[PDB]
Amino acid sequence: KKILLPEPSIRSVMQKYLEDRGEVTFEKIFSQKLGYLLFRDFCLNHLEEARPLVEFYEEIKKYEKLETEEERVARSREIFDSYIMKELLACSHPFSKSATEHVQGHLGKKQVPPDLFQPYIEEICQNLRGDVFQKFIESDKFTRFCQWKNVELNIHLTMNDFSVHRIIGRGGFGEVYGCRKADTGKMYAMKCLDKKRIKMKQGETLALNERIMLSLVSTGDCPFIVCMSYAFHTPDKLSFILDLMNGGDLHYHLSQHGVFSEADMRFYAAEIILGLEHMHNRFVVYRDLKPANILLDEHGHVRISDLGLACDFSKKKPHASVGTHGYMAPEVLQKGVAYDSSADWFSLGCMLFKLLRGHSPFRQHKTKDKHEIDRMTLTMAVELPDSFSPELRSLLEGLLQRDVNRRLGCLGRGAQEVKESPFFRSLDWQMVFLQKYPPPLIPPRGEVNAKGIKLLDSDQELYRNFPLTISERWQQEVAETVFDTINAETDRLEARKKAKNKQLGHEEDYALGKDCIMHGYMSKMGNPFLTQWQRRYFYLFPNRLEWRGEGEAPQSLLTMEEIQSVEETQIKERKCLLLKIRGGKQFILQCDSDPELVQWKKELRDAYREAQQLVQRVPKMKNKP
Amino acid sequence: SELDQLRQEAEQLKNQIRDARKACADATLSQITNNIDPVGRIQMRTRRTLRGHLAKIYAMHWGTDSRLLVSASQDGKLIIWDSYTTNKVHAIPLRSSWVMTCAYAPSGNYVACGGLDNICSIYNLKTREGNVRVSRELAGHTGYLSCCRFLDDNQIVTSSGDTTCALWDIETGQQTTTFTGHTGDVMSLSLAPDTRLFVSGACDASAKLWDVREGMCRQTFTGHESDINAICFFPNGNAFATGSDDATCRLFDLRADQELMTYSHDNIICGITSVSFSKSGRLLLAGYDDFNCNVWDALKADRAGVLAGHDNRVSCLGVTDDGMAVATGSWDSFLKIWN
Amino acid sequence: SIAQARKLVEQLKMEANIDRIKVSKAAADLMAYCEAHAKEDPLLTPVPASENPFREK
Ligand SMILES: O=c1c2ccc(-c3cn[nH]c3)cc2ncn1Cc1ccccc1
Repeated sequence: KKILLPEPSIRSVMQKYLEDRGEVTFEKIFSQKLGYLLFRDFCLNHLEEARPLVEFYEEIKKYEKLETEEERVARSREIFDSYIMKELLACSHPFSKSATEHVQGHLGKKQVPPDLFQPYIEEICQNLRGDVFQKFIESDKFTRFCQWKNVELNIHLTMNDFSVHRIIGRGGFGEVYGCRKADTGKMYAMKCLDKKRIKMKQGETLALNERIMLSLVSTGDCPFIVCMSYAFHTPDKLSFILDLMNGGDLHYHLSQHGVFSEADMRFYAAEIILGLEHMHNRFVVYRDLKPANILLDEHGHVRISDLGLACDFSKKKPHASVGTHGYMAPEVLQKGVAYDSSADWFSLGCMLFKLLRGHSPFRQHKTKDKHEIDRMTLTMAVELPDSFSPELRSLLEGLLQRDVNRRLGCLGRGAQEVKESPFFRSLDWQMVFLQKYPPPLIPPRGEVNAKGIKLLDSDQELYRNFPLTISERWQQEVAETVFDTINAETDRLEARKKAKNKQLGHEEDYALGKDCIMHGYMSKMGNPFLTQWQRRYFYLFPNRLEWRGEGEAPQSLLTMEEIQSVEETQIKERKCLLLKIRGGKQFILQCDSDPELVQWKKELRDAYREAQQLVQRVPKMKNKP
Repeated sequence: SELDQLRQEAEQLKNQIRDARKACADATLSQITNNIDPVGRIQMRTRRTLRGHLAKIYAMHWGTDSRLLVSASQDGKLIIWDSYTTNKVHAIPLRSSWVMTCAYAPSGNYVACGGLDNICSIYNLKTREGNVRVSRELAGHTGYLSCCRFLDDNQIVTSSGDTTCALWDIETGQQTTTFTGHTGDVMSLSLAPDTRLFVSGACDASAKLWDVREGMCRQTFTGHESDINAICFFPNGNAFATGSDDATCRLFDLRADQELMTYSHDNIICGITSVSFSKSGRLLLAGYDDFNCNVWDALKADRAGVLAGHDNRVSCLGVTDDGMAVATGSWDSFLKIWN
Repeated sequence: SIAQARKLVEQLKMEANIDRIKVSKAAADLMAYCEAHAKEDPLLTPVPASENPFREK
């Protein structure tokens, strides 16, 4: 539709919700995108005594991304003697003599690593953690942050939130679509499954493991993995919102274009290797590395796809023979041998080989009997067709060593051993990460690539924790689309509403100068049917819950001593609060967001309990016989 | 041993006081007054209902003009009404919701209030911009503030659940004098007409007579079987009445140093919350936990009438200086004016 | 402990050593006060509505 932010009053609820979780810290907020953005706004435009530190911080962040060392030597010069330098030293914050010592030390030897100014970043933050951050909490930027965090924490997606275009995939459980999120308009791929099919093919364990593995790897914006941004589900199908890749897979392009050369294969191997290195740092073994899981974008760059069979090994150290026959390492065959990432380094050998020859290294006679392929891989050693080059020989020979104690990436340094193979000696892995090498094959923008029933209930319980939202990705999407504009009109709507209260008011502010615990909107429905849903602004005090309409201070209330209990009920598929009052009466509330429901339910229980326990020990207030 | 000799001596002195009081119990107030005619049936009507408080009312206090009165409520507000018209002259939201008491300065310039916040807050009603603003927070009690009464604009007496009372210097905000003696929560206090003395009533089932200028307890009164919630002086300052949770009011005379009468009834079992005298002292009015206000014949101990117009506890009442009306505060949100 | 129990017996001395009149005299003073002011008590007997601020006046 059109993202609408809550009104600034949401701060009262939201700040207590966050405070209860310890998320109101410089670290937890600064490390967030919308957090950093709003915090930067406050420092550059409202706290002069901190504007220089943010200027310098951002100039270091710009320097860090400079790719060419010749750039970094030029920028480290401009920065070191910039006006931001003679502006921090001039004021109160001159960097430690030790920190400055490190910097110009590397400047002297004319060495400019991207982390050259890192000792400055640490000190910069060490000088934003106290009063500066506190002044930010007190400001209306944190208020706006609370308004955004309320939206983020109130996300309930439905198919109505996406404009679906052509189909871009298909399989045994559902299709993959190209859609555009209505809120922001970003282009995503929607992988729709089907609970009806999942039950049929007994693939529930897979659909759940794919989203847990996606959760573990979808952090960091890795350019070589189809990463998840959202996960939801209608009453019949699971949905993954993933990176858009409308360019088919290699298993298809391989057959059409034909076999690739060592050079064309080198491009894919490099981009793939960076994908593995990403998972392996997060203790995730893929275990299903095959051309059909390598996707292409509209420019020809690749991503690892379908984490269904992935696995964690930070604690597990996993199990047995899982994968595709012909790509599974020895350890991934012996159903009684533990293995880690070493299973992928072997699977990559079979991956690239099939691109250079056209078939798995252990299936030449086109055998469909897995016992045959698993036999050739576990027994005889692989012998390259003499057409392979010397360097290409060293790589595959190293990535296919049945002995994990003698295989590239398995010797204690991981992918740093594969990246160093002479086969890649011509590559700048920095440029690989930036996706600056020419893709071998560019797909055309028009591809086609490549019932049964059964009912539901208790299987719906197995998906009660399927809905998910990756914070890093929702904020990034918002930042790169509608963030700044929404923040602009939202500012005008709040200013005009304040100007109007000026002409009518001089009254405010009800919640200030007292002992008010919390305030905000809720919808009330009273005893009985003889009322209907009405929206009001509530104020919670230690001994009473008042509420008002618009244009008049509260005329109604409800004392903590008459509140018997606070239960969570269900109405119109919407969760509400049920308040049992002394006289057998009931009072039902409906909050506008899930965080509000959690914070009101909590603050009401704490308020009425402490109040009744308090009134009892007061002769003048307690009920006498 | 030295403590056993001090306890035995203390009980000997209690015997002397007991026997000394009996020595002058030559007759009873009931006997002395058998010749005067009974007051008859006292009936009053509600002349005003004061509407505005959103929750229970805990206290009111008339101004010296017999027209303005202040009241504190469970809704965290002091309301200063004009009883003649029923309009509100001030609506003062408090910074603490647990207000339990309130007072009106004779000059009419200030009101005060407090509660579970352990603070007596003074409010200036004659400010520059007509705004009502907190002009002093008297801190010192370690328990709640149960009652308070201005001596003038610079002195106020307060009773607290911390067992003590205090005289305050409103300017310096300091406790000029402490009144230590009770062994339970002090619940009420009343100033003699001369403001040189006052009496308090605590949960130890006793009321004490305090010297305002010397901080000494001069006389102690007992007889109640439960907490004393209310207290008030007889108009001439030589006696006072008490209201207890034991369902009785009692009259005490200072010069005789003992109890004169007891106002009760086999049908009245709830506790008394507030007591006030009529102008001439002939009537003793008391609000009850049964939603009623009973009018007692002060001299003859009969029940003359009943003010019945509240749907919950009569928590407080007061009689105007000109004797023209009684105000009742109730847990039902309302104040009513009778005569 | 002892300074408190000693503080008590000293207090009782102040209360024991005071002048007390007879109840019969104290009671007559009260009855006389009431009699001397019965005419000024508007709650004792209703007053003309013209003199009543809360009635027509
Ligand atoms: O057809 C796909 C597929 C299509 C598109 C994308 C994609 C990802 N990002 N952009 C496009 C990923 C995909 N992964 C797997 N399969 C096979 C499959 C089909 C149904 C059920 C399970 C697996």
